[PDB]
Amino acid sequence: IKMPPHDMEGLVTIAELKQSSVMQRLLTGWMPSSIRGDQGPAHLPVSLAVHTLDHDSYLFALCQDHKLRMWSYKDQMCLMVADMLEYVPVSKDIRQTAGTGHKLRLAFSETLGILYLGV
Amino acid sequence: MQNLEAQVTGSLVAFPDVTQKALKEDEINLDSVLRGKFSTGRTSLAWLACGPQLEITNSVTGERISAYHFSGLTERPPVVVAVKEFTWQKKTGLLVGLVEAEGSVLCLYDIGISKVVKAVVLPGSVTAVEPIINHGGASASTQHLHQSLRW
Repeated sequence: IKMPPHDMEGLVTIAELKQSSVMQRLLTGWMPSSIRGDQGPAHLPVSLAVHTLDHDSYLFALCQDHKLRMWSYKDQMCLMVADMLEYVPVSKDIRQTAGTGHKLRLAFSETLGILYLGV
Repeated sequence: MQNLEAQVTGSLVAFPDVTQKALKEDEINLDSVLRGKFSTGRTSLAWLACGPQLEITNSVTGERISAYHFSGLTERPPVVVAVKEFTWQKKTGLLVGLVEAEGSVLCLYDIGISKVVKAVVLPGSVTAVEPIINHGGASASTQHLHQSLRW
């Protein structure tokens, strides 16, 4: 949800960031939604954080499927997907259980120009 | 003098369920022998190893301090054969000898970050590892070594 500047008259704008494959974009006209794999409840963000750089806003989403996703707000695209179970000593049982207790924090160093992510 | 008997002073201090599961996952490979030893250093550590799995516990509390699963160059996982405590530059870690199907690797494992920091390919299957010295240079502390090893 985007509100206008406080000193300017403007309308609230709404954008929905979705992971659309280029194949899902090119095939958008030829196949019904039941084959398309709707993003299941497993894609749901459990923790959200944001970082603003120049003239763009980067959104970070830690999801119930144990994946971290990065989005450009300006370009409306998923720029990165990382699997957090690549970093856990996996029991076969965890891949089947939704990750409901997960948390995400961001910190930025101006001096280094470096962004850190705590998961 | 005829029967000195040990007296148990506490209950069994069980390892965390995660450490017990990690050590059992590789019993499915019929050739994986579970090993464990206390560390001889001042850091009160115990280690357990089963196939590629290494578990590091507190020698008093049984709490999991650190753990690692070693990856091999081949489709067969490496086997942890030799483990020794090694302290360097105010860090605490382990020297780990891995046996693979085509050779062996000596790893330096840093406990503080739970990662391998150095690895070296060995000519043949490693059976034991032993640290001689934890620093280099022309110090008074290295004077007992051969002039070659001081470099």
